[PDB]
Amino acid sequence: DAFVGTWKLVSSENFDDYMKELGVGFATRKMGGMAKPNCIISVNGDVITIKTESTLKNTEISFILGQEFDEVTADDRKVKSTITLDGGVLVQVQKWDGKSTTIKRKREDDKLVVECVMKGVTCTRVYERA
Ligand SMILES: COc1c(C)c(C)c2onc(C)c2c1C/C=C(\C)CCC(=O)O
Repeated sequence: DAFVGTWKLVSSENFDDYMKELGVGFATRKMGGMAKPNCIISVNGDVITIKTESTLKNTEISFILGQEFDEVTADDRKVKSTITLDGGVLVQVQKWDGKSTTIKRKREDDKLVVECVMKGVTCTRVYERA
């Protein structure tokens, strides 16, 4: 939709703090810190797919809005995820071991803006069309 496309990461603020707050260890945080992934968003019928591609790590989810799904995250957490569309924002929550984190994806001007929150840490990552 407004989201459909191939998106390249162009900026990131506070991602190391976000990963630390999730409990990611040094080696895995090193792999994520300077990565500049592509995010490929597609839709078919009821199913939305978000691919994340980077040199040292690829991930993929496919989901239906409002339907919980199991997810293995890039840092190897086993989480329960639910994604909804609220005011044009794709809102994802991951729940595991009594914790939660949110990942909100929105379109702003030429940007796909992704806000990631864990506790008091907020990370902002911006992608632009490849
Ligand atoms: C790049 O992918 C990685 C990697 C490589 C590492 C090590 C990671 O460790 N923890 C996480 C989480 C993580 C991610 C996904 C990034 C996000 C969900 C941020 C929002 C976005 O930009 O989609």
